[PDB]
Amino acid sequence: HHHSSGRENLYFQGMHIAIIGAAGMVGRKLTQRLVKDGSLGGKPVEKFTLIDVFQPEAPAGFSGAVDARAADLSAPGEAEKLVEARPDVIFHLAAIVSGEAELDFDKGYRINLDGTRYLFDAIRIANGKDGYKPRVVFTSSIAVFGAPLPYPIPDEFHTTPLTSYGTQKAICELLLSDYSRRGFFDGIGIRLPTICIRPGKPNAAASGFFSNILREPLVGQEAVLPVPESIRHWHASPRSAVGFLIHGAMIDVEKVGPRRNLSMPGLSATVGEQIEALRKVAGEKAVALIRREPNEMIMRMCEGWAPGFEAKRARELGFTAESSFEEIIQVHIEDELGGSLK
Amino acid sequence: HHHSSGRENLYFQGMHIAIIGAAGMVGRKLTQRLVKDGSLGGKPVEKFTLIDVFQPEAPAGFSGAVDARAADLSAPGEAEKLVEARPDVIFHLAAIVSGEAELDFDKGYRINLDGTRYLFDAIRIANGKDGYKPRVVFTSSIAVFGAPLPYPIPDEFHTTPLTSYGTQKAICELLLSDYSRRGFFDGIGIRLPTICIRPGKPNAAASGFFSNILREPLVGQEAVLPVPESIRHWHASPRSAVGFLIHGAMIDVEKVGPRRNLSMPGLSATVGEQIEALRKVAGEKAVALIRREPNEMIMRMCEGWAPGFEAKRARELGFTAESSFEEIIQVHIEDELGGSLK
Repeated sequence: HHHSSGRENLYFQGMHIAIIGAAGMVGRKLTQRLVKDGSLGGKPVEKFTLIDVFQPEAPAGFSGAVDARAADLSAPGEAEKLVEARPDVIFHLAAIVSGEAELDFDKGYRINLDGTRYLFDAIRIANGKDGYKPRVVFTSSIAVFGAPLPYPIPDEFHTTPLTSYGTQKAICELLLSDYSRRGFFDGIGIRLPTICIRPGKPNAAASGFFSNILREPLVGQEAVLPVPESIRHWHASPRSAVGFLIHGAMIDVEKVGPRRNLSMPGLSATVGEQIEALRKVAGEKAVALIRREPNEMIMRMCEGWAPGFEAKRARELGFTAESSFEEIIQVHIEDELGGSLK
Repeated sequence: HHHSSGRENLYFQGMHIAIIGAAGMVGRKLTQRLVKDGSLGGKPVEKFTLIDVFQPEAPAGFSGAVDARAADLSAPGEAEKLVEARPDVIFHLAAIVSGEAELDFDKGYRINLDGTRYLFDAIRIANGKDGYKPRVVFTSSIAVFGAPLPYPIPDEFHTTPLTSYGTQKAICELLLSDYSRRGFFDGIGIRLPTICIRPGKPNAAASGFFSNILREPLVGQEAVLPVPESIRHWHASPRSAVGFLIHGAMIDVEKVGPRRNLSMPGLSATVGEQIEALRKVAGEKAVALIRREPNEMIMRMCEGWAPGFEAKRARELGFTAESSFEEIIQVHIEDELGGSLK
């Protein structure tokens, strides 16, 4: 045909998405969501570059270009190699976890700070060469905050982390805002809450109990509760975490303004409230699977875990998360357990 | 003699002080004060290592060891060379100024961030080798803050700098707290206010007028005022700036706690208030030397200059500064003009 009466295409030109830390729980779920959605929001996903220290799997049901490989962003030339592929959106999710960063000073700074700096500089240099200006969505963390902390923590509260991991994230945030301001890329920092319920198997992190006391009982398994019911912490589901990333990739950076690092919404809840939600949703017999076995070493660490945030700016900007533990538990049942406890 | 009835020595063993940025206005005045005092507070100063990109002068009236040389902390091996000399106290004052850092992305990050990181890592490595654990007093800046800012700015207000210089300082602050926590050195970050009155000659920085409109009239010279009287900014004298450094070198780090970066006291004042102080102290004829010549480019920048701070923690910890512009002007007359306008 010859006659058109206005815009015709559903879609713009396709886009290339890169995910660093693609083999982690968040990265895999992000990849899966992007495949399912097909586009972001009006650009079809034409290619994934998927990088992690552990080999990422090519996503099932995706028919576009895939470059999935095991690589360390901190290693010589790797940042440049990614940037030469000119991805339109870069999700930077990779980090060595706090427990590891605390025990290995060098490794944490190398992977969590230097690797990020190398990526940011490779982008900067390409921006200078040919105007390359990608969307960069970086996962920061509530670990950027350190005690003493008010409850709730306001948007303007300073970052005084008491871990090297939190320090590394806080520095990456500052670099992200400065490079964004100077126009090298369009950066958005996403400060993830604790992910609850974390799917899979009990991870040895002192804080694993926040998920263990729900995840295991929901499948008829026992779990240890090492702390008292009054302990208060700040949470969002894996679904929500992924939602933050999708939203951050498309948000108008002019609405965000120069303060590009955002405290995400989530839920402040006590351990007692988690258990009551488990009782309501899964029943007395599930709650009965929780073994109260005090551990004074974990209890001492509760002081340094953030109680909760106002998240005012992020909510105004359209980020959303769960508002009850019943919701968190429902998300887990729907997303991990096939919608049924049988 | 043979009999002692208690402690006898005024002084402990001598100490070695290093000053990086020693040839700058603050560094030279710091050196001079330390020579005059003779000790800190009970350790005689036995040696100065004085380093700056411009050759520092050996201080007059000092009889101890002097190692004064032109060097760049960011250059290969320089950080290690300083640390091999094992100074007891390190005053890290060096930086390329914001105007330069903004126009030269690479140079600012190299000198203001990387050089500091190299120093901190050289100390860390020595701490691992032989327990070397110096006092490190770092000059940060109110440049770590960026608009929109409340007046006054509370101690817990986040660092969202809108310059690369402020970004570099904010990152150095975070590194300083983390290395201090991990026990590599005893770090204290000193966030300097604007120095007023800055001695010498009009510096071309857009903000030079804050000093120019007092300094020049006090010696019968004209000065341009490019902004309206309502403009509000946050100031301390050179004497006070030096006082912060002396205090920071000796303060009990346990009283400071893990948040090692401190907003200094100072004075919030309008331009009108500066002029009224000049009128009171120097008279109508001095005020008459100020030429009101609006400059819309400087005026636009006033928005991004910090109005004033609470400085609650720093005042509780014994840091002090001027509380009126009459005091600031009196300090300038005493310290720069021989106590007299003739």
